[PDB]
Amino acid sequence: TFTKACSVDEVPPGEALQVSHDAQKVAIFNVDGEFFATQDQCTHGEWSLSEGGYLDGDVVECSLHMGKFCVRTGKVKSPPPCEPLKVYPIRIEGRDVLVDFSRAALHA
Ligand SMILES: OC[C@H]1O[C@H](O[C@H]2O[C@H](CO)[C@@H](O)[C@H](O)[C@H]2O)[C@H](O)[C@@H](O)[C@@H]1O
Ligand code: FES
Repeated sequence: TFTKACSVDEVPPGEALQVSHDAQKVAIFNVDGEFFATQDQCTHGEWSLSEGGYLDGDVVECSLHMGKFCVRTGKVKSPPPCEPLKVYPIRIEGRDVLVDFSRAALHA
């Protein structure tokens, strides 16, 4: 199941939005007009990447320790995080950005 998360126009390029499904929080990033979904919480600590992060192209920085992650793959790009982000498949259906919330994957 792909689930309605947000509208294409709700997240302009270079920006992030937090979405909720059941008990999980997911960050939606618009990289160059394409949408990517990762876990919202940084893996290194209790800090939100959509609300406390900064998006630099396809790379999100966590403001607490300046850890960095690729939003496309979840891959750690800069320390101190040890573990990559969960990433979730994305479908665009017209205006809708859809996330498959049950289908989290990990790079490693
Ligand atoms: O408030 C209940 C609804 O919450 C979500 O939808 C809101 O937030 C989205 C992303 O920020 C917006 O696209 C949407 O227009 C808002 O209504 C949730 O997706 C819905 O299923 C809930 O009914
Ligand atoms: S909490 Fe995100 S880098 Fe430490």
